[PDB]
Amino acid sequence: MRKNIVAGNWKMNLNFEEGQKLTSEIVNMIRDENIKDVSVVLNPPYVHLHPVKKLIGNTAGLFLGAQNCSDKTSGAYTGEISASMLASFGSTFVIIGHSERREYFKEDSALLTGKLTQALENGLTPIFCCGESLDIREAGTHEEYVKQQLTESLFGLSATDFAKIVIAYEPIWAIGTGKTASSDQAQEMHAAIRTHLASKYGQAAADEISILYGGSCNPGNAKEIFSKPDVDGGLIGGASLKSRDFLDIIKSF
Amino acid sequence: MRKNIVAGNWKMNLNFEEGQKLTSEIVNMIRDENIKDVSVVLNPPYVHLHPVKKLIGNTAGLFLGAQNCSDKTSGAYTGEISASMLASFGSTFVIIGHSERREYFKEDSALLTGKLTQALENGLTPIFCCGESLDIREAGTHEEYVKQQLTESLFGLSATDFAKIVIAYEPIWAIGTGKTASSDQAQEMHAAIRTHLASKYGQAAADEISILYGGSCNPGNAKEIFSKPDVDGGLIGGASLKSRDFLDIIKSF
Repeated sequence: MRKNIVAGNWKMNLNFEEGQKLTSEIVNMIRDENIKDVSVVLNPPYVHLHPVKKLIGNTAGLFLGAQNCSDKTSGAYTGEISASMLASFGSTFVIIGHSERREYFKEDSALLTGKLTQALENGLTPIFCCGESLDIREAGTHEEYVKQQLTESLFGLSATDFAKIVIAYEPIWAIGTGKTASSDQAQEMHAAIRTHLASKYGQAAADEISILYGGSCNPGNAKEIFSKPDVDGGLIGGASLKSRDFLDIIKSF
Repeated sequence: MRKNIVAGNWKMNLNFEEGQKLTSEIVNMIRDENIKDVSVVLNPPYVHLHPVKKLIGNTAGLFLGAQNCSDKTSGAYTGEISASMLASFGSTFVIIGHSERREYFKEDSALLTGKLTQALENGLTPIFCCGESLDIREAGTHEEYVKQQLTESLFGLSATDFAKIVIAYEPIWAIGTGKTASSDQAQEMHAAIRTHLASKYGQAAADEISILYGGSCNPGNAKEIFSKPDVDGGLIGGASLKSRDFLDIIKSF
C-alpha cells in the first residue's frame, strides 16, 4: 500500500512575510478539510523551515521538507545545510537531486547517494528526483537513462533503506522546451521505474514506493495525472506558491 | 571611520538547539560586558537566521549575517537562498566568495559578482572573501592572484556600491597545510589589498573599508593580529562556535 503524496517545492521563492501568508492559508484549509489519505509536504527554502514548522504545528498529514541537504554530516562547508540540521528544525522530508541542482551545481550520482545516506541517517524521507533532458529523448534512450540514474544512486541501498525513499520523476525534456508530456507518457515512465525497482527489491517492495510526477502539475491536469496507477502524487512547482491551487491538487486523487 | 568587525562563520555546524544556546551565550556576554566599539556579526547556517535574529533582539553592535546567497533574484533554483530572503529574515551581512565555496562549488569571479549585486541591492553588507592557496604561494604569485580576485569581482562596482563592502582575506595557504601566517604576513597582505582597492577608488575610500583577517584567529593571537594597522578584525572560524573564545576575540582590539 503506497502513500499518495503532494510535495510543494517552492524553489527560490517568497520572503518571510509571503511564506507565512501562504503557509497559514494551507494549514487552515488542511486542518478544516481533514483530508484523510494524502501526505502533504511543504518544501520551502531553508530560511523558512523554522517559522513554517511552527505554523504547521500538530496538523495531521502535513509535513515539513526541504529542497536540498549536504552529503556531509558537518564541518568546514560554508553555506551548506546538513541533514541533522534539517531534522532538528522539524524536517522529515528532503528533496535530493532536483533537475535544477543537477544542472546548475552538477550534482552527480555519487554525490546524491551521499545526500541519501545523510537523509536516511537523520530520519528524513528523501524525495529522490530523476529525469531525462530533451537530448536524451531525441536519442530515444529515455527509459534506459532514467533507470540508469536509479541504478547508480539507489541500488546500493539495503532492503530496509530502500523502503524509506520516495521517487519523483521530472520530464526535464517537457519543461520549457515546446515539447509536452502526456499523462500516458508519465504513466509510461512511472511504470518503467517501478518495474525497474521491482527487478532488484521485489514487486512487493516496489509496490510500496511512492513515485511522484514532477512535471508540469497543476489544478488543471492533476486529477488525470494522479489517476494513473503508477503515479502516486506530484512534486509541485509554481502551484506550491498558491494556497488554493495547492489544495486543489491535494484534492485531486 | 573604519569599523572593527568580528564576524563569526559557523560554517556547516550546529543544530537548532546548539545555535540557540551558543547565541544566547554570545548575546548575554555582549549585553553584560557592554561591548561598545565592535561590530559583531553571527553568520549561522540559513536555517538558524529566524530564531537567531530574535535572540539578538535590540542588542547594540550585534548583527545577523549569512554564509552565502544566490546570484539570482528568485525563481526556479531549488535549494538556493536569495538576498531578499536573507534581508527578510533579519540579515544585514552576507559572506560571499568563501574559499570553501570557491573550492567545493567552483564559484568563480563572474558568479560572485552576481551575488554581490544581489547583496547590495537588498541592503546587505557583503563580506567578500579572497585568498591564495599553497600552490600559489610556492609559485610566487600570491599578491597578484589575490588582487586578480578583487579586480575580477569588485571593480565593476560603483563608488557608492564599493563603499558598502567588507573584505576578508583567507590565507588558504596557511589553513590546514602545516604553514603558518604571522601577524606581519597578514598585515602585508591586508596592506597589499587596501592599496589595490585604492587603485580604483582612491585612498580615502579604501581607507574606509574594513579588511578582516580570515586565517587562524582566536584568543591566542587576536590582539596581535588586530593590532596591525590594515587589519580591521577577523572572519572567525572554529572559535565562532565557543561563546567564550568568540567574546575574547571581540575584546582583543
